[PDB]
Amino acid sequence: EGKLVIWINGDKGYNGLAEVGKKFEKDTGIKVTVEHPDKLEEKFPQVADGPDIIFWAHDRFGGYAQSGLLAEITPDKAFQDKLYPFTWDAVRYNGKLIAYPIAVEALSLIYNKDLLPNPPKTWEEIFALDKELKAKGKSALMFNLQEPYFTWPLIAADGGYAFKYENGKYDIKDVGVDNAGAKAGLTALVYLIAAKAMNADTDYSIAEAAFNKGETAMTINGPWAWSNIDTSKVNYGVTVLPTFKGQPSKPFVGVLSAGINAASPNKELAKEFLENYLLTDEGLEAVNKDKPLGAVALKSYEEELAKDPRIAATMENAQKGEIMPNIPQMSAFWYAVRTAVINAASGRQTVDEALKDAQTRITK
Amino acid sequence: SDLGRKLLEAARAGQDDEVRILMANGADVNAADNTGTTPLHLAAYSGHLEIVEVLLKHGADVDASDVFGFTPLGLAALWGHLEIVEVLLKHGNAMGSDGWTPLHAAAKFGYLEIVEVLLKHGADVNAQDKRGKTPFDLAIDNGNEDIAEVL
Ligand SMILES: CC(C)=CCC/C(C)=C\CC/C(C)=C/COP(=O)(O)OP(=O)(O)O
Ligand SMILES: OC[C@H]1O[C@H](O[C@H]2[C@H](O)[C@@H](O)[C@@H](O)O[C@@H]2CO)[C@H](O)[C@@H](O)[C@@H]1O
Repeated sequence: EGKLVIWINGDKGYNGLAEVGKKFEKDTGIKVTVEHPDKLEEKFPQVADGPDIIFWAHDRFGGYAQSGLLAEITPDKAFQDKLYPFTWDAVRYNGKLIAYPIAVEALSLIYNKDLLPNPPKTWEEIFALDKELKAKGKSALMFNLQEPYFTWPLIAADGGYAFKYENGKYDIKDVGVDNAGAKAGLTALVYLIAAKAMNADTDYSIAEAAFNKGETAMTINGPWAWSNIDTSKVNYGVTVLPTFKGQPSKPFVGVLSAGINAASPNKELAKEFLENYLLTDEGLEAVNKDKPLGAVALKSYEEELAKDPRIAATMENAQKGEIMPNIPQMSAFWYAVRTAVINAASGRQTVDEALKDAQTRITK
Repeated sequence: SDLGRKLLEAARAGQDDEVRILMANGADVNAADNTGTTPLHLAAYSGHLEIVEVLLKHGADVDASDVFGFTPLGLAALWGHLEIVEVLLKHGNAMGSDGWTPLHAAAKFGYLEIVEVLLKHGADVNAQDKRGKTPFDLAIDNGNEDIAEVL
């Protein structure tokens, strides 16, 4: 059309993004429609009903770009200097920029200071910690077990990894999903489940509700979740993740980015919107005040918000972890681990079995 | 199934009166969920002795195991619930998902009295797991010299 359709995951500040669209809309006359559909990262390659712009962490955009689903953005040096270089590196595929970097996200430990004035530093403590908390009618830790994004920091602590990075590229044959480190991490989780210290059916909604209601002393989540906790009148702290084997949890650092559909007749309106309305202190502030973005890619607004201790913890956990790859094989990675984790966690398969399949299906 | 779910909820939560009601309306004592978890599994791990006794009184299977091979005895010993453990041994070496027995657990977590009662009831001291660790090996690895001594 002559419009702008925009897609962003439901757990972000889409109302604040919609407000940046309405400013753009009235200033130019181009209607903007922001949507947050379920499984949007999977429907986009099916339908690119295609949106003009898609928001997501950069990991999935390399698969979109290799399939030719995204247009190449055209920012000049003057604009590239507005954002931190490493953010551009994360949205770079085969030497060409395929998306706009927006915000750097990482998972952190979030604890209720009225139930837990001092949080544990290790995963081994959680078990005993939960025994003393259930006498109080509470739980120790509750987070999303249906998405490996949240369990991966533990899986990668002892040694697990996704794709080895060698001499500039990621080796698709060096996958660390079945090694001892990953088996150790997932074994700890499955035993906390088998010991009834965790529930396998715990998802994002259940964990967020439980934590924001003071029913569990801890959870694991990212910036976008903070707003909902502020309004829950819960005294919480955002801090480093618990260690495993004395080693830190290693979360995957995602970079929320905006890619332009190749099939979009509105690629220059998209550039104007993303370049001169969203990637400004005012556009980023609007979205951040709706749901926090973390450490934004824009140097000015990020330098401004740098003193937020929750963001300092976020990039501390990120400094322990690794930047996500954008290679198309990441899709296979996330799909195999996810199935493995949910089958081990539920007893359908053993940790060794589940991880053996996954390793092979990723190295196919 | 539906009442059974409610019974699992009351047993897990420690609602002695809710369990009393559900049983009055025909709830199944051995109701199993997706994971083979029964009310006795949940009451034992949650430390509610009163419910444990009631379930047993109603014909609950003591030696029932879940998809992980965990029995009510294993949970009681894993969570250090001595009084429940005794009741479960009163009603009747079962290995778990990694070959670990209730004695491996008591030794791992320093539950001396539980160790005493398990050994007193025929617990296999030679019980091995995937890595070949005996409950003695776990006592020493986790700094439980005292319980290791009794072993
Ligand atoms: C939540 C939880 C702990 C469940 C435990 C499962 C269970 C019921 C019993 C035995 C567990 C055990 C000995 C674990 C570590 O052994 P280890 O001394 O070899 O220590 P490591 O292998 O982890 O280093
Ligand atoms: O679980 C796999 C999933 O992990 C990441 O998605 C995260 C996202 O990065 C976070 O910002 C937040 O929105 O939660 C998501 C997980 O629920 C990957 O970016 C994604 O590719 C992958 O599917």
